[PDB]
Amino acid sequence: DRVTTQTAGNTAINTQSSLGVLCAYVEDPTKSDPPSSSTDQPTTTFTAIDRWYTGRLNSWTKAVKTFSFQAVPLPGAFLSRQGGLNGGAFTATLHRHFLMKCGWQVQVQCNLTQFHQGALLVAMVPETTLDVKEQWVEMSDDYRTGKNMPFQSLGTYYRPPNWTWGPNFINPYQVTVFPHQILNARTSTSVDINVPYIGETPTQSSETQNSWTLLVMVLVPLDYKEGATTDPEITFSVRPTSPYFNGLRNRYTT
Amino acid sequence: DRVTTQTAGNTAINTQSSLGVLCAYVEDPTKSDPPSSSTDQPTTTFTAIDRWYTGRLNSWTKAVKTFSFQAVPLPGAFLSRQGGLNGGAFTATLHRHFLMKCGWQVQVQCNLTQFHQGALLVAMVPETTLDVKEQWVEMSDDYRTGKNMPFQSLGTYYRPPNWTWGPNFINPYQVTVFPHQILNARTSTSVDINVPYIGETPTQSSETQNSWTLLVMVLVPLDYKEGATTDPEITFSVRPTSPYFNGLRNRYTT
Amino acid sequence: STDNAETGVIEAGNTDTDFSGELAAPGSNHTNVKFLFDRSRLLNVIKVLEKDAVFPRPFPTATGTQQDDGYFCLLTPRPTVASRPATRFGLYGVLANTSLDFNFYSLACFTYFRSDLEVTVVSLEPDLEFAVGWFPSGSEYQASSFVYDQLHVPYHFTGRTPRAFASKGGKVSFVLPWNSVSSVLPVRWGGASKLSSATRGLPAHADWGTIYAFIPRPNEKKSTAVKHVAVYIRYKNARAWCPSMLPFRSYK
Amino acid sequence: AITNSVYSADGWFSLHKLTKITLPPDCPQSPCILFFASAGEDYTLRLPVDCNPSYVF
Amino acid sequence: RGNNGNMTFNYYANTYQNSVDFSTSGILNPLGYLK
Amino acid sequence: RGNNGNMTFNYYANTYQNSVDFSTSGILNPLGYLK
Repeated sequence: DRVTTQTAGNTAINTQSSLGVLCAYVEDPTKSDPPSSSTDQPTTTFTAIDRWYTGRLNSWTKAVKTFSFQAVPLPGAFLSRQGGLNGGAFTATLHRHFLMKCGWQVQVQCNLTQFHQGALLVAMVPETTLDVKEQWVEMSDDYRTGKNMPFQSLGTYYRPPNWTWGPNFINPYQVTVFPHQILNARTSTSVDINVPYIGETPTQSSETQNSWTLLVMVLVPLDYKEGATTDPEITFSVRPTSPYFNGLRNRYTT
Repeated sequence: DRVTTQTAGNTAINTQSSLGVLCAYVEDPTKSDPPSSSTDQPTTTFTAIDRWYTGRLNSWTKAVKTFSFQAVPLPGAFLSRQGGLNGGAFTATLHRHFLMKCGWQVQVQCNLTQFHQGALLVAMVPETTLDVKEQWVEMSDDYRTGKNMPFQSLGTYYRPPNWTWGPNFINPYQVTVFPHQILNARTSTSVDINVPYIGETPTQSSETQNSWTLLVMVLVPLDYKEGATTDPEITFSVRPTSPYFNGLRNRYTT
Repeated sequence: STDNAETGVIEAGNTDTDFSGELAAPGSNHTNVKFLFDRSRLLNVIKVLEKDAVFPRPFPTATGTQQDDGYFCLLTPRPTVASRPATRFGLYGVLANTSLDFNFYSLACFTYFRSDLEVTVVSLEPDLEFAVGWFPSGSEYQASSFVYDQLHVPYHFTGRTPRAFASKGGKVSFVLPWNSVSSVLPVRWGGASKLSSATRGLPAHADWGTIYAFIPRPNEKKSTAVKHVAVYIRYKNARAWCPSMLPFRSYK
Repeated sequence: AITNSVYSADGWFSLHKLTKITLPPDCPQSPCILFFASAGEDYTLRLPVDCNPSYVF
Repeated sequence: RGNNGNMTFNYYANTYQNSVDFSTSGILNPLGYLK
Repeated sequence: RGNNGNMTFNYYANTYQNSVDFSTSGILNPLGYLK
């Protein structure tokens, strides 16, 4: 039924309100192949990294508006340790390899009660720059238009143009095209999404890629009568499925 | 013939004066089994640690006397980085596992010329404390007797006895009972020794064990007419064969 | 014959290898490890408990500690001091009881050893009726007493471990298994038994246990003259591993 | 490498000396290592472009 | 067989007299091989 | 069989050495069953 335990290595995570794992674009997104752009023998999965990594995420309050989101890059949250997400031997393997190729498997836990309302949109969003320059990022007109995405400054030679659009916008009404599940306060306390590797190349650089971004967006604001539990904490669990590390070198220095 | 290259992972080391690999106590010392004293699944060999690790050792001069030795613990030189011997992902795996069980495979390179004389005794010595409190340790009467080996102080309650012996002595005339090869200045520029795992338990602690110690002892002092190359440098290459890491925990802190 | 010693392997030749000769017929096999170690020898001379003991406190022991010394025999061929394992062996405040198996280390040309131990306890006193206790490796001595009819009887008269009672002028002899948690005994050892603040080369539980001799009378019948007793050990089914050195015979 | 990216610059080759060169007496100091640069057996070239005519200037 | 001249009769069992290992389920060889 | 290493020979009978009940004519089971 709704009680599933997902063992991965020495890690087993439980939920008793499971909505079923949302597999993205294929039946088994764990099935993956070695990259065709690297002639060396890749480093496949091993039991110290074939596990779940649990980080915290910022609390969800009544003051958090509609479409106010919160983004977790993959594997970008392993590098910067976003939300206390120490990647262990996965990040230790990732800093020593130039290319990395994996799909992901996420679970975002957020336990509400039967007296709470509200909804979260937990989605895996491909190729966004939402970690680049509060507890929650607000959906302004700059995020809806891509107007605030990073750019090369044209210099003093050019007249600086009125920037009006960028392709890494967020249309906040179309975030359910992504591999998503809604974390309703009256159906479930956690959601499961399994995504495969995607990218412009068969394998991408370990330090730079943002092929998947975990996106937790508020669709309905949190509401409760006073006396209930205020500000429930959002946490997430990330499991890399089938990594193909390539290009072994020394640990990454800037 | 005497030209052998030993590939291990991404590492291939060459010699053109090979005396043959001195396999210790068995035909193939690489054949090893998982420990019977640990119920968890062990971490076997993987391609980032199945390789040679090359460290320097102190130079051998004319002033170095007979039986003046120089000891390299295994895996104790990986911890302390003795002789610039950074263990890479082997030491990074060793600090995260409580027990470790491997045999070793060593090669000590020292190129002399046809105008030099002298001999070195490169041997793998089981269970010595020769790294415990110059460029070369001198064979005194304390080392020949075990009189200077570490001990628990009896305290002020007891009369302090005249310490006269210890079982971790060095009889410098019987070091050829060990797995050894002599590095003569007129036969070879390097020696090969392959040893299996030995120990009092089926697996031993990673931070404390000294089941094998690489021992380079001067049997005949270095001599040359002036104009020749003074002070030839001794280097060593260490390869762990079949490691069985057990007890995964956080990185070792004192 | 033409050889290379830098190989590390030299084949043991005969007279017919270079010269005209033959092989000597193999006479004996007395160098057999299971045979050569299967004989008794004096391990230690300990004293006989007349009351309940206080086991020696761990090192370093400070002054004024009321403990009971020279009473417990730590059954090991390795050097012991004050009924505890040592690394250095010493001889001559309180004179600490040191023991070493002299016959073992002159033939301990190996790194690891395992046998069953046959302990024989011979009285060094005229017409002594003593009693030998034993407690295994990694165990500890039970040190108190219980009053049976206004007589303090110590708790080393009872237990689930062997207590062998001798006759008056008799001896005590019994074989002990390899009870240690280690697979073999380290004749030489290079590791440490703890992660922090440990001594190198000092194994924790390399022994067949600890014996002690006591007088089978209550604590009120304690005499004044100190009674001594001798401990003989035999290695039954001795196996040896990993060839190593023999001690340095000096030239002076 | 027009713009010096990872699609054009593929790292570095480097020659270290591991052990120093041991010479007997009456031998020349500073010997020479003559370098070559060939293609591998799986080397391939694509997309012919216009030449650089700077050799003829 | 050690220093044992008994060929006839063992009174105690092999598990009482000796100490046998638990399971995990003449010709004198050299102690070192040149390979 | 208890703490008995004898495998060879019992001198006395089973009714003298032990005390057997009169008649009225490994696998360790649980001590409680959920039914």
